[PDB]
Amino acid sequence: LDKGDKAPDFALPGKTGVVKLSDKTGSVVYLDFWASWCGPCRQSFPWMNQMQAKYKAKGFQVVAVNLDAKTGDAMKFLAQVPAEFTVAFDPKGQTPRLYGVKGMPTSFLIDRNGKVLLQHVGFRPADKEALEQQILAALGG
Amino acid sequence: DKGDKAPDFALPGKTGVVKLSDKTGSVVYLDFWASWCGPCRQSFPWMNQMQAKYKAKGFQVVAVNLDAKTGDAMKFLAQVPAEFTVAFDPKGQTPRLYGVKGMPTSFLIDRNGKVLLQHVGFRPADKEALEQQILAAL
Amino acid sequence: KGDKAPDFALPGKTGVVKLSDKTGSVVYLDFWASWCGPCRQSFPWMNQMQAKYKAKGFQVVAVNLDAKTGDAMKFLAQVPAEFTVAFDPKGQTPRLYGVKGMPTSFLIDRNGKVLLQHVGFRPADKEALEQQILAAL
Amino acid sequence: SLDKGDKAPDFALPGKTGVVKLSDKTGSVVYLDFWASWCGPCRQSFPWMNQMQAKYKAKGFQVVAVNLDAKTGDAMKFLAQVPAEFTVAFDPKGQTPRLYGVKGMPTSFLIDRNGKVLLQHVGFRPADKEALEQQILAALG
Repeated sequence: LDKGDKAPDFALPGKTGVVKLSDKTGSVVYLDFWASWCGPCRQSFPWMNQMQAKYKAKGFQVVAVNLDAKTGDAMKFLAQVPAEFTVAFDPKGQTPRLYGVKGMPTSFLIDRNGKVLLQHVGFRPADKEALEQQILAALGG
Repeated sequence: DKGDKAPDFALPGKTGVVKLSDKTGSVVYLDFWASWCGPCRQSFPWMNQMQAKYKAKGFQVVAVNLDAKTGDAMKFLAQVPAEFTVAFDPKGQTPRLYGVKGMPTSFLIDRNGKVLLQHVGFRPADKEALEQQILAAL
Repeated sequence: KGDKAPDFALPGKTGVVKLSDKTGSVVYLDFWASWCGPCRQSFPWMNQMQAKYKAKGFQVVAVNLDAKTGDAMKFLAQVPAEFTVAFDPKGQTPRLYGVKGMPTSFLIDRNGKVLLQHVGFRPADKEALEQQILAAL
Repeated sequence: SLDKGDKAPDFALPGKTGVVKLSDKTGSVVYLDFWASWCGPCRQSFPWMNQMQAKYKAKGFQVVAVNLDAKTGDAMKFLAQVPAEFTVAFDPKGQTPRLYGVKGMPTSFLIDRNGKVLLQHVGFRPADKEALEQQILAALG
């Protein structure tokens, strides 16, 4: 996918029911691909929680697609780590291929129209400032 | 899980394609590591000693990197020498296959390609234990 | 020209790279290396091309031939490459393709046969090459 | 994959004059090079190998350069413009480099008088010349 292309839609199981990218149309979406064994994911979660609470009123949603072989293991992770945003489970790892994911983690910022604005590989504290800047811009400043 | 068949894989290596199936007949210490994983700073020099010490008897270390950015992996290898086979799996295909739930994680595999153990983490106290497991496998 | 380009399975930056997967698309197979000066030019150019004709089915495959990948990474870390990259330190593919010089590029057609074998890279090549590319599209 | 101390695999390859066998060099310290006409660094390594050969031949030193060009004819073209005052062998099938665990082009080996590997050197750059000659000098006593 290139900036501007439409983010492929999907329907994945959630903790509550089903999670569909399409249902998030209208809101800037921070789509994240993570797994419980990925150390950087332990740092990105507190931050994603921060962004979600800070920008949810402006029509912003974090959608975190988990890629653990067993959702049970991800549930363990979530039992210890707060995730105050939508979480989807893709045990077969079907969506990351659709998105051309090439690293773990990898996140995508999708605009209110459902088009890709950016693809971010990996996560380190130094990524927070630039990423929030991108979020803020997509929300209509 | 001790006894299952270790999933096969084909990952890019530093000088070709790395396949677990190419190590059949040898004891294999399969390691999952990453630059962002601190314990790997200790595991590597140790894996270098083990690989050298038991190579003659049919022992082979295969260290699968899980860095999202290879640049970070190379940076790490530039500092921490790895005198053993290294493979790259940024997409996380193999850790998903092996059910990796923590880091680092290693698997000791017998000559018949079957799991002998799964070891999560790495601390000085693990070295003797693991080396005994290696010795036992040989 | 018209022969048929030999396939291969080389390690990539994020998986295995196989010329066979680029079927149906025009392929600009390029053999480069960090020690190859003309490559610092061919790259920015290949980026422009890949972007410009990718919509019409243009695919650039740059096979690196550095003996030390560290050297290749060092290069790619300075000279961004918006296209598929493969590494062949052992130099297996250049042997299959009879590479006689560097840099050397092979423009291939959707039928993966070979339309062109180009050696070297100088500013005066870009035009003709882009032309040969456009013609292939 | 050879280790220092391991016996260097023998071979019999065609040469310009006749056949070339590593075993005919037993007793001499050998600098075994794996090169090809398309490999840039080889244009720098050849003048240096010519220098080492002239400087140490009297001590029982020999450079053996196994060519890996697809067609020996192309190698012959290279040799027509680049002096090679040492033994040259041609391995168009590329059988020997695999036997030696060659992982880069070029790659060279220093072999002691007993036919055992002293070192494996990958690539070639002017910065390599000094350390390489020190190794050669040592092997020659």
